[PDB]
Amino acid sequence: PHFHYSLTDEQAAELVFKKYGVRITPEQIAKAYAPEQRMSWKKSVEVARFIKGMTLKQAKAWLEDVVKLKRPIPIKTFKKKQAHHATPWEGWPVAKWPVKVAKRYLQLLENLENNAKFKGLDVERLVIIHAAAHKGIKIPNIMPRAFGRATPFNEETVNVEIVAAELPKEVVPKRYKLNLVKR
RNA sequence: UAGGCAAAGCCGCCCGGUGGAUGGCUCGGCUCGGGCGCCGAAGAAGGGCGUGGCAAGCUGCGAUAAGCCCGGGGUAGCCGCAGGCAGGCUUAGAACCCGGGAUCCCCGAAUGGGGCUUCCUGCCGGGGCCGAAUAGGCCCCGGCGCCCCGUAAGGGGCGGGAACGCGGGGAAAGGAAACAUCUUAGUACCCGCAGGAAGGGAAGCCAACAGGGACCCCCUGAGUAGGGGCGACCGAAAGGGGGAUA
RNA sequence: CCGUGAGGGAAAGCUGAAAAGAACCCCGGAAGGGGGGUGAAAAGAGCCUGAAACCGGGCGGCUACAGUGGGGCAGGCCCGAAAGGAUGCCCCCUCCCGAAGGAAACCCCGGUGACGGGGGAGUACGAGGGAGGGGGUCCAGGGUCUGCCCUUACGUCUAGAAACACGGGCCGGGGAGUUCACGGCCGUGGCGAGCCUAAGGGGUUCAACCCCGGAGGCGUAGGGAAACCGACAGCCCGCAGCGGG
RNA sequence: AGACCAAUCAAGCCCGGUGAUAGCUGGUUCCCCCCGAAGCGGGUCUCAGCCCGGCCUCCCCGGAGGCGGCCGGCGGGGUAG
RNA sequence: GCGGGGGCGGUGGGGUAAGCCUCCGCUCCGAGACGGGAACAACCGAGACCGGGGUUAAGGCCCCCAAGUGCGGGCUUAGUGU
RNA sequence: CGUGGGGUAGGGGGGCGCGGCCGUGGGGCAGAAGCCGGGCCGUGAGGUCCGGUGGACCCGCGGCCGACGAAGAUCCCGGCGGUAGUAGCAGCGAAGAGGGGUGAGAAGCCCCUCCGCCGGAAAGGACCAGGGUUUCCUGGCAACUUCAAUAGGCCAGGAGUUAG
RNA sequence: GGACGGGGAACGAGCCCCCGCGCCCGUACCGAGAACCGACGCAGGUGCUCCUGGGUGAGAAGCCCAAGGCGGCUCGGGUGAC
RNA sequence: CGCAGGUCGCAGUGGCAAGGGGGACCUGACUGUUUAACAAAAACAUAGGUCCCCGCGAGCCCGUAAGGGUGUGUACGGGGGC
RNA sequence: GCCCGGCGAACCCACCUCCAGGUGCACAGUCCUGGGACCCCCGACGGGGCGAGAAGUCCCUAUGGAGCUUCACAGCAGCCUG
RNA sequence: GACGGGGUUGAUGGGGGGGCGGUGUAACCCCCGAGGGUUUCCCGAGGGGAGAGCCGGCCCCUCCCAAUCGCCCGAGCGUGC
Ligand SMILES: [Mg+2]
Ligand SMILES: [Mg+2]
Ligand SMILES: [Mg+2]
Ligand SMILES: [Mg+2]
Ligand SMILES: [Mg+2]
Ligand SMILES: [Mg+2]
Ligand SMILES: [Mg+2]
Ligand SMILES: [Mg+2]
Ligand SMILES: [Mg+2]
Ligand SMILES: [Mg+2]
Ligand SMILES: [Mg+2]
Ligand SMILES: [Mg+2]
Ligand SMILES: [Mg+2]
Ligand SMILES: [Mg+2]
Ligand SMILES: [Mg+2]
Ligand SMILES: [Mg+2]
Ligand SMILES: [Mg+2]
Ligand SMILES: [Mg+2]
Ligand SMILES: [Mg+2]
Ligand SMILES: [Mg+2]
Ligand SMILES: [Mg+2]
Ligand SMILES: [Mg+2]
Ligand SMILES: [Mg+2]
Ligand SMILES: [Mg+2]
Ligand SMILES: [Mg+2]
Ligand SMILES: [Mg+2]
Ligand SMILES: [Mg+2]
Ligand SMILES: [Mg+2]
Ligand SMILES: [Mg+2]
Ligand SMILES: [Mg+2]
Ligand SMILES: [Mg+2]
Ligand SMILES: [Mg+2]
Ligand SMILES: [Mg+2]
Ligand SMILES: [Mg+2]
Ligand SMILES: [Mg+2]
Ligand SMILES: [Mg+2]
Ligand SMILES: [Mg+2]
Ligand SMILES: [Mg+2]
Ligand SMILES: [Mg+2]
Ligand SMILES: [Mg+2]
Ligand SMILES: [Mg+2]
Ligand SMILES: [Mg+2]
Ligand SMILES: [Mg+2]
Ligand SMILES: [Mg+2]
Ligand SMILES: [Mg+2]
Ligand SMILES: [Mg+2]
Ligand SMILES: [Mg+2]
Ligand SMILES: [Mg+2]
Ligand SMILES: [Mg+2]
Ligand SMILES: [Mg+2]
Ligand SMILES: [Mg+2]
Ligand SMILES: [Mg+2]
Ligand SMILES: [Mg+2]
Ligand SMILES: [Mg+2]
Ligand SMILES: [Mg+2]
Ligand SMILES: [Mg+2]
Ligand SMILES: [Mg+2]
Ligand SMILES: [Mg+2]
Ligand SMILES: [Mg+2]
Ligand SMILES: [Mg+2]
Ligand SMILES: [Mg+2]
Ligand SMILES: [Mg+2]
Ligand SMILES: [Mg+2]
Ligand SMILES: [Mg+2]
Ligand SMILES: [Mg+2]
Ligand SMILES: [Mg+2]
Repeated sequence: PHFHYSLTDEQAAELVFKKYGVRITPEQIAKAYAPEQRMSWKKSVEVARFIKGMTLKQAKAWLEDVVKLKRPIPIKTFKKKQAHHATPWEGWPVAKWPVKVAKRYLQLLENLENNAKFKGLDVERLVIIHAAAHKGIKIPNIMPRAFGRATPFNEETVNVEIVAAELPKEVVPKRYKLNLVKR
C-alpha cells in the first residue's frame, strides 16, 4: 500500500517561509517514511515532537546518545505515572530513554539523508520541518487470564513520516534549542 | 497595567493514519405458478480413502481414477473453480453438449465369518509362486446371510428418498384468567407399510310417499343441528353448484 | 470449528477498459523508503467509493489569581471566494408622522415631613413607520475567548427525579402495532326491494384482462319453548321548509 | 451428605412440543395544529388485574331552553350554640 | 384512568404525636411557564403564541440587588432582634 | 366575529422523510448516487443551492403500496477509546560469568573455561494410553514463544519407521 | 505331556547329517513444570506406571557427590525509601 | 559389642534429620466412611444384641410380557426393621 | 517495591467532583448562602464518590414453580376377595 | 525528582602509609603429649612460647589514578493609564 504525508510540498514551503522567513522550492524538500514499525507509539510521538526543528546531524547525534543511554527524550503528553529525572534541557522533568524507537528513527533519518543527497541537497543545511507518528494497524494476539477468559495482547504498529528542507546556512540554527517551555 | 510570550490542557476547521459505514453493483436468497416424479442384491443412497507434472480445498472421477470407447450436434481451439510455470492434445476433427457403453478401491441393506478401529480372517473348487518335491507353505479368482415361494430349475423381501399417503402406539406445556371432566389433540413424537400419488369407490345408501342414484376433491349447507364443569370451547350430515366420469 | 455423544456451527463479495501488475536509479539486513514510470483516474494488488468514533500534525481562539456545560446581550482575535446583501451596514444631522405611556426647571396652594395638587403640559419625549444629507467599509454568517444577565444531564416507574432510584464508555449499522378470519363502527363509491357471486367454465396479447357461472349468502315480517299463528295513513304536537299578514 | 451419574442433580444432557404462559419488569423510532382527563362509586379467589357507571375526545340526530351566582315568594332540615 | 398529592376549613373520627391512618369541601401540583419566598411541585402574586414599548401584583427600597442610609412619635442595651 | 392562544394520558385534523409500483416531465462522462464543509428557504419534519471528493446513475410533480423514520431495551453485531505505556511478565528452595566464532545486528545462538542444580529424581533409564510427524536434514524469521533471537515442538523444502 | 486300548502297513524314528517354507498389521517421536487432558508452551490431573551408584545414616528419610542430564519451572539491569 | 587412658568447645543425635508433657469433664467403643468446589463431626458404618416374613411351587424384589434376581442357594439360611 | 530497557492487558467509564452550613424523592459534584484555591507531575493510602463486582438468597406479592409429607382433593399401579 | 559538598588557585571518591577498632593468637619454628610402633628421632587428639593473622560501608597524611572532555537556559523590545 501507499501511505500519504500529512503535509504536501507547497504547504511545506509555506511552513518553511512562515517559520524561518526564507522562500524555498519543492526541490529543496526531502521526505522519508517508515510504515508499520514495531515499537511504542506514544514514545514515537514524543520523539517526533522532540526532533522536529533540529538539523539532521543534530537529530542523529541526539538519537545516538539516546541509544547509548546518555541523553533522554522528553515525555510531554503520555506522562501519567512517569518518573521525574534530571534533564539536559530546561522546563520539563519527565524524561525517558526509548532505545528501540531511537534505532528505528535512526534508520528513518538515514533514509531521509540519502534522499536529500540523491536530490543533491546539502545535508549540513537540512532542517527537520515536519515529523509525525501515527498508530498503524494492529497485529492482534490474546493473553489467557484466570477463570477461562482471554484478553487482548496487541502489537500496535507505527507509521513515521518525516519531511526536511534545505535552508540557507545564515538561517539554519547552530546549536540545540532546549527551552521546552518556549519550544 | 497590558502585548512580545510560550507549560500541561480545552474547543473548532484542514490534512494524514486507523476503520469499514454510505452509495452504486449482483452468477445469491425468498415467495408464488407450472411440470415431473421413485432409486436398490445387475449391490443403491451415504461415508472413508485415493486420484492432477508442479495440486492444499472445492468440483469431477475410481488403480483405465478433472478421466476411456461409440454415435449425433459443434468447428478451431482445448488441458474445471483458477488470470501461474511447463509440457502436451487437436483439422486423421479435439474441447464442449446430448444419447448409449466401459471402468467403477474399502465400508455401507452388506449378504462366508468377525469387526475396540472402513480392517482382519475361514472352508471348498480352480490357478500361480517358493521349494528337490506331488510334501509343506504362501498368494489370486469364484462360491458360501436370514426368512420364504417352487417338484426342480429358479425366484422374492431386506436399504434409501425433501415433502406428501396408509395402519397402529401416543403426551404435556398452554387455555379454561386457580383446577381435575374438558381442551390442547388423535396433535408433537414413536413403531410399521406403499405409490408416483396414496387412501376412497359401485347401495343390507339417502330420502319421505316427491324423488335422487359409486367414489374422491373444491365452493356452500355452517359455526346450522348437535357435543360440552351446556363453561371454555368443540362440531357434522343430507341437499345444492363444480372438477371428473366407469 | 465446538461437544464423549445425541447434537451444534461461524466469519468471509467488488484493481483496472486493458496488467498497461509499477521498468530503471539511490538507500535499507529486510518489510520497505525517495526519485522515476503506467494509467482518464493509483484505482497498487492490504486494490470502487472510503463516513464516525479514535489517534497524529498544521492552523485559529484560550492557556498557570480563578470553578467548567447551554442561552441572550456587548466586546477581543480569526475566517467571511461561491452559494446571501453590498440598492447593505454603521455613525452623525435634519425633517415628518407616531400607539399605550409621559416628564423637568420655574411660578402658585397645602403638609413637621417624606410629598400631594393648579400651570408649565398630553408639552419635551415615546415602539415603530417615511424622506433626505454627509462620512466609512464591508454587513450577514461562522470558530474561539472574555464581561453582564439567565439556567438543578438524559430515558424511566412514580404523588413526587438533578437525585445517595435504575440503564447507557463512544461511534456506525440493525432494532418493536404485522397478517388472516370473524364482529361492531366510521369515510367514501356502485347498484337498490333488491345486492353480490363462490368453486368453476370459455376466450385472451395468458396468474392481468373480457365474458359466463345466482349454488348460496344477506335484506324484503314478526311473535312463540313448541305446536301454531302472522301485521298501519286514523289523530295530535311540531323543527326545517313553503305560503299569508 | 438428598451426595454422585462428563465444570450440569430436592430429579442429567440433546433435540422437539415451543415464538409454552406471564394481571409482572424492560424497550416501543418524524413534525405541526384543536380539545383535553383520572386515581371516585359498585361488582369481581377481588386488592400490582378486569367490567359497569362518573371524568375526556370525535361524529351524528334533535330542537329551545339551561344553571358552579343573586334577590324574592312558598317549603324541608335539627348541626354550632 | 380505576396507586394520587399539597394548602386551608369541619376541636372533622382515631392517635402521645407523626412529613401518621381514615372521611367531607374549595383550590392548586400531577398535566402549568413566570415574579416573590436565600434553594423548594402544589405558601403569596399570577396564568405564558412570537418580538418590542409601558404600567402594575406579591414583595421589597444600607450593600450583595432595581428601588429610600425615606418621614413623625415611642420602646430595647439583650447584637435581643433583624 | 371571538373577556381566542398553558397542557401529560388520550381522542381528532394536517404535513415531512425512506424503499418500490402506475403515470407524467426531466437531469447525467461538459460528471449521477454517496461523502466533507458552507449559504439560503421553511415554526418544523425537511428542502435547495455553492466549493471539494467521487465515478453511473438519479430526480420534480399526481396516484398507489410498504420488510418505512431510534438516543436509550445490564439492546444485537463491528470498530475504537480513557484507564495506560499502567497491572503483570516475583513467590512453588538452580544462576549465571569470561573469552572466542557466526551474523546487518548477540547478555541470551555455537565452542572452550569457571560457577551452580538434580542424582530411589518437578530433573537420570524404559514405556502404556493419548497425541500424530511434533522425529531427522537444509534454509529462514512476515506471524508464534509473557522480553531477545542469527534459536526453536514455529515457517518453507526434502527425508525417515525393514521381524518366522 | 504321558499312559491305557483298538486298527493298519513293511517299513523306520523323539537319535546324527542335510534340504525347504514361515503370510498380515504395529515399529519415527513425546511419553510430559512445552509433544496427553485441562480454551494456553497452564505450579493442576494423567504416570512416579516400572528401574536406578558412593558417603553419612535405622532408612527407597534428609544433606553432599557420581553415571547421566540441566541453567528453558523461558524478562534483564540499577536502588538498597516506606 | 565392651574397657582404660588423654583431650577441645558456649554448644558433641553440634549441620541434616528429629515426640512438649500432665490432670479432668462431655461425646462416639475402637479401625473405617462422608457433603469433588465453605461443614470431617458427636453424622454414617461397624462387630455385638434383638424382633419380623419365610420349608423353597416359600418370603422379598424386578419385568408390559417372555421371564428374571436372592439362587451353582435351603433356617448355623434369604429377605426386612430397630 | 521504586528507577531504567523490552513486551504490554483488564476492571470501571452519562459528563466527571476543593471545603462548610442548609434545602431537596427527607444522606448534593451540579441547587442556595458562605469559606478557599497559582497551575501541572510523582509516590502512598484507603475517608468519600450511598466506590466496583452480582436484575437482594433476607421480607412480601404472583389466583408462579419444584421436591418432600399426610388425617388435603382426586386418580393409577400392586396385593387381597367374589 | 530534589537538597548538600568538591570539581586541579583540588584532598571529592579510589590506591599507598599511619591512627583507632573487631575477632582471637595464622604460617614457620621450638618444647610437652595419653599411649603405640618401623624399639628413642615414626604416629598421635591436643597444651605451651615468639609471632599474631585477617579485616574495617571510620579518622589523618600523601596528587599515585579519576573529578575531564563537552551540552545547554538566560533579561535586552514596544503600549496605555
Ligand atoms: Mg481452564
Ligand atoms: Mg507495542
Ligand atoms: Mg501548550
Ligand atoms: Mg457413493
Ligand atoms: Mg461382512
Ligand atoms: Mg421399503
Ligand atoms: Mg401454543
Ligand atoms: Mg388454567
Ligand atoms: Mg398453573
Ligand atoms: Mg389414485
Ligand atoms: Mg388405490
Ligand atoms: Mg376434534
Ligand atoms: Mg479504497
Ligand atoms: Mg462572500
Ligand atoms: Mg449575491
Ligand atoms: Mg421508581
Ligand atoms: Mg415511592
Ligand atoms: Mg403519573
Ligand atoms: Mg428524570
Ligand atoms: Mg428495576
Ligand atoms: Mg451504567
Ligand atoms: Mg437435609
Ligand atoms: Mg428427572
Ligand atoms: Mg428445551
Ligand atoms: Mg384548554
Ligand atoms: Mg409497577
Ligand atoms: Mg332562595
Ligand atoms: Mg354542643
Ligand atoms: Mg385506590
Ligand atoms: Mg386533598
Ligand atoms: Mg424563589
Ligand atoms: Mg441599587
Ligand atoms: Mg393549548
Ligand atoms: Mg410520489
Ligand atoms: Mg425512547
Ligand atoms: Mg460491544
Ligand atoms: Mg485501551
Ligand atoms: Mg517499564
Ligand atoms: Mg510491577
Ligand atoms: Mg538442594
Ligand atoms: Mg547438589
Ligand atoms: Mg523420567
Ligand atoms: Mg526438531
Ligand atoms: Mg533445524
Ligand atoms: Mg510444521
Ligand atoms: Mg523407537
Ligand atoms: Mg510454561
Ligand atoms: Mg534419598
Ligand atoms: Mg556427570
Ligand atoms: Mg533464566
Ligand atoms: Mg526485576
Ligand atoms: Mg530442619
Ligand atoms: Mg468414631
Ligand atoms: Mg479414625
Ligand atoms: Mg465441601
Ligand atoms: Mg473442610
Ligand atoms: Mg451412629
Ligand atoms: Mg451392647
Ligand atoms: Mg422400637
Ligand atoms: Mg428537608
Ligand atoms: Mg455524585
Ligand atoms: Mg430483584
Ligand atoms: Mg434473583
Ligand atoms: Mg426464605
Ligand atoms: Mg390476585
Ligand atoms: Mg420434577
